[PDB]
Amino acid sequence: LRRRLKYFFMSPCDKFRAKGRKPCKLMLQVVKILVVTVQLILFGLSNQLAVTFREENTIAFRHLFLLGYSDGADDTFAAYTREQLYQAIFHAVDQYLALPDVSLGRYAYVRGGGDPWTNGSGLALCQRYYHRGHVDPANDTFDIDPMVVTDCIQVDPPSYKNLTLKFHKLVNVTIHFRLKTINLQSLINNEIPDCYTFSVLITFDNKAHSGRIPISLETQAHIQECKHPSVFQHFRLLFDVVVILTCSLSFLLCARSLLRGFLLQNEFVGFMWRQLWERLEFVNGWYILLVTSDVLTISGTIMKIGIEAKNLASYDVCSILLGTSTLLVWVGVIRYLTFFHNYNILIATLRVALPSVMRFCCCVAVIYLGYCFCGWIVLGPYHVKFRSLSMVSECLFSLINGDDMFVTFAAMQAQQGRSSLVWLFSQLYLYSFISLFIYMVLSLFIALITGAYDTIK
Amino acid sequence: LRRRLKYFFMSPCDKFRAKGRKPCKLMLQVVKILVVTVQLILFGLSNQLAVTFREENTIAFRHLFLLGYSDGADDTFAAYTREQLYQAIFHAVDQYLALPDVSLGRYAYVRGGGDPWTNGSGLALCQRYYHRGHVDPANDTFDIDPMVVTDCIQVDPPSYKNLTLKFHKLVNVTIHFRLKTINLQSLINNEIPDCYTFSVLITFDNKAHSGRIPISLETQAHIQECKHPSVFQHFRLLFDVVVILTCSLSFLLCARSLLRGFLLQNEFVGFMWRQLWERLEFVNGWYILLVTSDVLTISGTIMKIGIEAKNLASYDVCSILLGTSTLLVWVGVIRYLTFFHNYNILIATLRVALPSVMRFCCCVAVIYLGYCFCGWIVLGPYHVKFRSLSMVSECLFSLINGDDMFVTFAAMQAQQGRSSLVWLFSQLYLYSFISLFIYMVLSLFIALITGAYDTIK
Amino acid sequence: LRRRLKYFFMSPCDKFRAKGRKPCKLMLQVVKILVVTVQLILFGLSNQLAVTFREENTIAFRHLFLLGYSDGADDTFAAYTREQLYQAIFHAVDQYLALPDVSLGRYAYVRGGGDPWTNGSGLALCQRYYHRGHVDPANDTFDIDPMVVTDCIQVDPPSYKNLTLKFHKLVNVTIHFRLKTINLQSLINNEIPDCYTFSVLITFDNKAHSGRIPISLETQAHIQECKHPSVFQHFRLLFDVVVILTCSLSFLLCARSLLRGFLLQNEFVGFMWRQLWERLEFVNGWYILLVTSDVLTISGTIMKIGIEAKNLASYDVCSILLGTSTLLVWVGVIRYLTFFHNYNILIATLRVALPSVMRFCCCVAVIYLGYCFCGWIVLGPYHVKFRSLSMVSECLFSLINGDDMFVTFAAMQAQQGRSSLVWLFSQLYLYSFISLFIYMVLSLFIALITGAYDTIK
Amino acid sequence: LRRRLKYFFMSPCDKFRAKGRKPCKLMLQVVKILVVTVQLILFGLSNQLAVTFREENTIAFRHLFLLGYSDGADDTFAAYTREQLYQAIFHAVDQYLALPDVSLGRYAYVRGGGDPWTNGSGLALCQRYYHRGHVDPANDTFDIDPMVVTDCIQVDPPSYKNLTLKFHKLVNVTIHFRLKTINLQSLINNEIPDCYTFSVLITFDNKAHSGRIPISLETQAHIQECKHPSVFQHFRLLFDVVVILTCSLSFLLCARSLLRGFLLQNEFVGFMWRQLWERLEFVNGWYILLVTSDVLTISGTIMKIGIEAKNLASYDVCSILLGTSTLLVWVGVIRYLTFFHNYNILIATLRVALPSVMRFCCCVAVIYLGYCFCGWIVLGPYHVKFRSLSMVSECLFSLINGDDMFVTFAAMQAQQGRSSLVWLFSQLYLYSFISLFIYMVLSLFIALITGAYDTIK
Ligand SMILES: CCCCCCCC(=O)OC[C@H](COP(=O)(O)O[C@@H]1[C@H](O)[C@H](OP(=O)(O)O)[C@@H](O)[C@H](OP(=O)(O)O)[C@H]1O)OC(=O)CCCCCCC
Ligand SMILES: CN(C)S(=O)(=O)c1ccc(S(=O)(=O)N2C[C@](C)(C3CCN(c4ccc(Cl)cc4F)CC3)c3ccccc32)cc1
Ligand SMILES: CN(C)S(=O)(=O)c1ccc(S(=O)(=O)N2C[C@](C)(C3CCN(c4ccc(Cl)cc4F)CC3)c3ccccc32)cc1
Ligand SMILES: CN(C)S(=O)(=O)c1ccc(S(=O)(=O)N2C[C@](C)(C3CCN(c4ccc(Cl)cc4F)CC3)c3ccccc32)cc1
Ligand SMILES: CCCCCCCCCCCCCCCC
Ligand SMILES: CCCCCCCC
Ligand SMILES: CCCCCCCC
Ligand SMILES: CCCCCCCC
Ligand SMILES: CCCCCCCC
Ligand SMILES: CCCCC
Repeated sequence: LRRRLKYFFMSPCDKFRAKGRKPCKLMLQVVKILVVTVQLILFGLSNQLAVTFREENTIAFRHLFLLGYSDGADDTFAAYTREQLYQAIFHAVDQYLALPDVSLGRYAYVRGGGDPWTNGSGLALCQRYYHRGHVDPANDTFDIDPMVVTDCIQVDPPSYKNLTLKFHKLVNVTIHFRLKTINLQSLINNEIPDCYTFSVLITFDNKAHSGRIPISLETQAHIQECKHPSVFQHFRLLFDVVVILTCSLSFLLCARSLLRGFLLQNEFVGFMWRQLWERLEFVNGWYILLVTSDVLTISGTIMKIGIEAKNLASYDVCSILLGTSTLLVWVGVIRYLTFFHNYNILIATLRVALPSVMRFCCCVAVIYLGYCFCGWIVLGPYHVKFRSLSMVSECLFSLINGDDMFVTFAAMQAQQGRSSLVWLFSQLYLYSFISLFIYMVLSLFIALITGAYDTIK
Repeated sequence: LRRRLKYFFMSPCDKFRAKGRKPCKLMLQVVKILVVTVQLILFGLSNQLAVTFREENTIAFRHLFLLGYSDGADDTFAAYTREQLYQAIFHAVDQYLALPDVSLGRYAYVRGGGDPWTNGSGLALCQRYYHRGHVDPANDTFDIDPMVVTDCIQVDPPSYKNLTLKFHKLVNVTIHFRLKTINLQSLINNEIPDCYTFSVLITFDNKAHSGRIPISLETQAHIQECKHPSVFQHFRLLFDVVVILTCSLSFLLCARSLLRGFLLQNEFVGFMWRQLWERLEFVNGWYILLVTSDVLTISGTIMKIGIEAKNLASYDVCSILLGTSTLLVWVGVIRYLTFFHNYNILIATLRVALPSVMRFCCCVAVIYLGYCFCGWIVLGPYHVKFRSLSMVSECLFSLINGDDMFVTFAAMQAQQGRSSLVWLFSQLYLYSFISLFIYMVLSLFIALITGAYDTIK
Repeated sequence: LRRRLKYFFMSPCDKFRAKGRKPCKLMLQVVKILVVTVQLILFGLSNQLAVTFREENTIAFRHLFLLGYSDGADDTFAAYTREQLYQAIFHAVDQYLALPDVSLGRYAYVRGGGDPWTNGSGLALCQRYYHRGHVDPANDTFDIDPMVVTDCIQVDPPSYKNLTLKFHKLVNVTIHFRLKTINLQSLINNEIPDCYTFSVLITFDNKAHSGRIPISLETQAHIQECKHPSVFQHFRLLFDVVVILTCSLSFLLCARSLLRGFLLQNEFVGFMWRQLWERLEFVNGWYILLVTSDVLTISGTIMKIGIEAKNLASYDVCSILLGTSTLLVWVGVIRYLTFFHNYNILIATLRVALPSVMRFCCCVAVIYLGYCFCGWIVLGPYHVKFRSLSMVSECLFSLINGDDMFVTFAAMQAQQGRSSLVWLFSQLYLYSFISLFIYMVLSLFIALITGAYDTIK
Repeated sequence: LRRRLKYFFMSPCDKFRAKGRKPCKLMLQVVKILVVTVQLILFGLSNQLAVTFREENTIAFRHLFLLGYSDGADDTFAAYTREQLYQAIFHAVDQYLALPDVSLGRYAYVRGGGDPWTNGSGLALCQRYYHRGHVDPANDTFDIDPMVVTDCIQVDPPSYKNLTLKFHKLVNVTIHFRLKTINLQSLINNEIPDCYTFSVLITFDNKAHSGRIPISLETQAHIQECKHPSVFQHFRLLFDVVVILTCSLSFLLCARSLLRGFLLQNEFVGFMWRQLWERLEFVNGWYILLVTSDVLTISGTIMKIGIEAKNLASYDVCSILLGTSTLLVWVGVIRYLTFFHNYNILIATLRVALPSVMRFCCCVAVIYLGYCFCGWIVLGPYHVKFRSLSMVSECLFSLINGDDMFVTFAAMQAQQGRSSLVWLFSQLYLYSFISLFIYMVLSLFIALITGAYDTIK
């Protein structure tokens, strides 16, 4: 029994010496690294083609439909006079009607199909305003029924010029239309082009009632298989099957090893009773990682095959699955470096250090969250880097690492004249956070890890 | 007596075991964290609405009244010819007169009400120049009486075109006017809109007499309750009361604990005399922090209620109070981690290290201040990052942390041709500061903290 | 024998004391540092002249031939309407035909000389499109033969206006032409000007078929000697010969030393057998470095002479050879600091630490590569810093060093609305990578080096 | 003798206890810190006024005389066609002639006064070209006499339109003129305005002969006292005298202390002989620093008085003297913290560590310089951050500190297509430099300092 456990815990070379066992699993891991990385790279081509088609079409739409638009102006693009707003709206509608004659792309119109379009209508131009909107700042008076009324004008693809905006109670103006196009660039990857429908929404937003109306354009892309396409004189499937077989064999071997470990546990524990933390010692966490990676790889490969067959179109989910599986496959080879101490410094140190690090983070996290909430709410209206909670966390994390510090300070220098109290608070907030976290918290965080290393050294 | 002191210093779990005491204060702290964070987030909505209204109106005013203005040009926007300046002034006045017909916002005019406006006047266009201003660079001569004379033209809302600027002795030109508007976006937060008055000042500044006249626009916003408003078919107050009650109960419990500690002190010291630094051992600093946080939270909640009732308008002060109270409430929960050593590394290390750190900072601060003053005065005229003392401190602090270094060096590369001696001095200054502070000062600063940790380790 | 080995391992001062040997090699190294650095600086003048000529001519071509081009617009310069594309093409051809009258440079035309130009033709205007290109997005249909057909129009330097683009199946449009000019600025370096031929390619790229056609201009420069030039009344060669002689003498002395060491080895090993890692102890690695540097310097000097004689034009290869040789020559002087322990801390520490560092990197590299591949494929379509594998490695390496962190986070904030799953994955990816590598991997990497120093301390 | 030496080395408090000595020098140092800092701040006002006048006038000149100039375009502003160049030249001359009618500043013309102006001429328009310039790229031929001929046209302030540029052999075109103005803003500081003469040089540079001619404007400012000015109804001098007296008293006390120390040395050494590194122990380096600071302060104060009296105009030298003296005065107070060990950690550590640090830097410097030269010459033509040696040193120093790393990598990504070999070399260069210096050199540099601290700890 003692000899059996010893052999169970021996290294692949020692196991080969003791029983001549061929290290099949190691060769499988090397082959898996190769094939999974290749498959990820090959999938990247189709992924990139889809993403590029979407983004480039959207940029072209911005240049076609937004009057006076230039690259890099998305965040500030806005209208400031009634004349500017009317011109922008009419320019968008006119360009929609002129598209077949001016555009470099080839687009088809879409009519009807439910709200906001009536049957036969390609473009919907809608204004939304308050039901009752009497506003009299001269008398410091107003009478509002804030229920929103929508008024929509329908334009058929080849009377909207009579649009009259109710500026004083206007909530917003929207233009909705759909365009069909074909992603021909797929031919360069030896793939059949897909049929895209772009749903285009142009928003003139007046919700702030501030005299400035921002203008934006957004698109939603829907992918379909085209109807009986034809490519003249048009292997991924075999490689996908090879990946699936390699991952399945690895999964079966890992499951066999895990079952063997479970049986050896049961045996040893039963013997020890007749003569939980110690039970989780026959469990090889590396093999749990390997089976997880195999499951992820197989799921991603199935999804990739489905997308290639045009049954699915979820490029992002497939890419995440395959990328995570590739990372885990690369990481999993470290198991075979754990037997040699000279190569196991990182994992040994991590195993020793993680408990104390988690206990330390328990106390650090409340301070971090307090700072996050305070910054988000107090400074967010004034500081571009504090607009949302996740943005605040990114800014604070970068500050801890010494990044983007002066610009963070400088963003507040504009408020020194306007809001002096806010500026002073921001000084105290930033200086105290940086000092406490860089010089005290991070110091001890690193000291715990280096002390663990000194222990395992 | 010894048993009583021991119990006084026992942990909540130990106190429960010894007397069955229910840990009411801990549950109160958890509830306070939840409710105070929620209240801060809820206040953030109104705060953001107010700040956004102000900023967006100001941006719209810049686009409406400044001829040829574009976003991002505020720091360099200026006139360079007499024709440009006249056109800018007349454009601003004409736009003020045309506002009801062109603006996307709804504004009302304000007349009279003291200087600089006469009764019935909406806009004041004033030029300020020297009383006597004979300037003759051809003969290297001048005769100046630098007393400032103001000449103001009054424009009523719907002869200023005859303005004649005295360019050679002109000090500046200002345009003052006020506009009234209503912040309707508040309806989205189920709040009654407020009435805003924007005081708008446009400055054409010639104080440098350098041939370049910068142009700027600034606004001051004053908030009022509107006169008998009406919102059709229009709980925060209950939640505020809940926060106040929770904080009041916590305050009373903390005051009771502090009184008990004071009595136990008095007893022990009296006994020790019959048989200051040691006296400050029954004082629970965590409870001082808790009572401070409770006072801040109650004050901020009262201010928030007042603002909601429209008796107050100090959003910034309220936001600072509530944000600081939220941070302190989050921090104060660390008290309950202090009993367990494995979770108390940060606080134990800080308690051991702070005295030596303060002694070290005593010596470091004089060097830091010397560098601050030298940089501010010598380099400030030439370097964008050294314009003011606070900006100099921000730049030096960021340099110590390794941030924004190359751009700091590169800002001076332009002067290498013009002012070579200044460039050389800047090289010496920056290199010496960075070397001394990053490699010597900060090293020992961190070494003190890690040595304290080694002590408490 | 023992005395002979001792002397072999003695320092230059000790060898001088023992035998009066004059330290010729040390003086040679000092002289080499001086002369090699001077030669590199002198070569830099010609290198800079060539590079500047190429880049400035290319910038001028962009301003001359690209309609509406401005500096800094290269990455976004594009056409969006048929009218814009036609205007850009015709503007380029018209400017080519007008060049002798408008350009500030002096250019000569090149005719014929093979494809894509026919004999006598200076400019080739070619459009490439699919052989059969029926595209019908209205019916979700298409019939494509993706074989590319090229149609070229030839323009002689002083009917292209009849160009009809097949927009629906257009692959791209290219304009090719060559221009000859003379790099006169070489006169300032007392050199004979060379004759440059610039091959200019303007691309209007429609491979994405996205409605946006990017426009780019590229140049290839070919340098020739001009035919019987004449500079009125027009030493580098002697200095090059001096460098060659110094390096040759150093090489011969180092080869002599290496032979002596090899003989001493052979002797000692033969004696030890009658009475491999120990064999690599008579090998002076510093002298291997010195001979490598001498070979590189001689090769670079020969190349430099050839370029000066106008037999060669490979400035980049010569610059790399001479720069690397200069770096190695500067480094090689450290050999003489190795005898004194107080000056040998760096090399002693490196010698002790390198093996453990390499073993540690063995395990770190698989994790790094996994992250590289995952980021490149999953995030590359969405993140400007993840476009290519080398770019991904640069971004991750910079993140490990705490650089450019917040902007890396912020590039993904745009996708939070569009692609929420990708944004969440990017959050997990970046946070996990930064935490693991900055706080755990780099910590132990530094700890190995400092422990080696503690050993040799 | 032993008692006398002991007293000589006692602290100020101990000396007061032993002899009742009043610590006059300490109070003098505090007073000096106050007064010197105040004087520096007060001088900053005049310094800022002068610098601002110069810079603002130059910006106005750029906007007035450069056709189509915009802020931020200085580095790329250039002409590309003959028509553009002619228009720019004629616009500059026309604006010079129209200045009295259009400019917002008040300027007087300057005539004659030597080259390049003839008597009575205000503006010189000069073109420089080769004496003989036959250039024939069609035949790959040229005949050049590179002697430069200058042809100058003189314009009197209120035939230059007949200018004919020799484009094929043109070296450059320059416009020279001088303008007089008065710095009136000095009145705000209660100072008499000075008379400025701006010498303005506009350069159209064709030295590259590349088809792109950069255009630049530069100014030289000369300050004079105006002739019998007059300011109606117009103390720094007393404060300057106070600073001088304080510094003189401090200097005398320090000289007395140094003489006493020298006498005590002489005595002790003579006694030790009858019964050099040890000799430099009675020398108080703090007092050498104090006397140096006093000399600098007195020199700067005298210069400041001279500038106020308008005998001098060297603002930069005065500012450097006063700023350095302020920094040294702040630093010198640390002497009184050296007696208490708890406050002397920094100085004790520095004294222990400096010798080993210097020995380490001896070896590091050759590697650093090798990298500097290699980068400057190989990468400088391709990389904006490697243009000059000082720029290269700034970039490498910033990289060592982890700053601006990704942008340094990204600047080379453009050359990956064009110059692949240079891109590969840049990869090797940057990666090797960063790894070696951040992880190995800086590690040991910090380790030496922390080990010294451990010694004095
Ligand atoms: C009785 C259980 C059910 C039947 C099991 C039958 C055998 C089976 O399944 O695998 C055997 C090996 C396993 O290969 P592999 O898993 O690498 O081999 C095992 C591991 O080396 C394990 O150590 P760790 O890796 O550290 O856990 C060790 O303890 C086992 O010793 P032991 O055998 O004495 O218990 C080995 O058998 O793999 C093949 O021989 C490939 C077969 C396919 C080749 C062609 C593919 C196209
Ligand atoms: C090591 N130094 C930096 S430190 O200064 O010592 C230190 C130590 C610990 C803590 S922490 O415990 O507060 N915490 C905070 C944080 C930065 C989080 C990690 C989760 N993120 C997250 C993002 C998106 C989503 Cl959707 C959900 C999330 F949860 C948000 C950031 C982090 C990273 C790694 C280890 C601990 C911690 C702070 C500072
Ligand atoms: C730890 N390293 C950085 S260090 O290099 O070791 C080191 C150590 C100590 C000192 S310091 O004692 O001079 N001092 C300087 C400073 C950066 C101040 C803090 C107050 N700020 C402030 C801002 C606005 C207002 Cl209205 C008022 C103010 F007062 C201005 C900056 C700081 C922060 C934390 C601890 C000490 C110090 C320098 C470097
Ligand atoms: C020390 N820290 C940063 S660390 O976090 O501890 C750590 C330690 C080791 C590794 S690593 O072993 O993966 N590796 C990764 C890398 C950053 C490479 C070096 C080669 N480059 C390369 C570039 C172009 C070409 Cl054409 C070919 C190439 F090969 C790409 C980057 C590196 C540099 C130095 C030592 C080791 C390593 C990672 C992190
Ligand atoms: C040994 C550790 C891993 C080092 C490899 C990291 C990636 C290196 C960059 C990729 C090579 C250049 C390919 C061209 C990219 C366009
Ligand atoms: C991923 C590691 C799981 C096992 C813990 C470490 C022991 C080899
Ligand atoms: C905020 C902490 C106050 C008490 C000092 C630390 C002892 C638990
Ligand atoms: C470049 C160093 C080669 C020799 C190894 C170090 C021993 C002096
Ligand atoms: C500037 C310090 C000079 C004296 C050396 C340190 C001993 C107090
Ligand atoms: C094994 C599950 C596959 C889902 C795509």
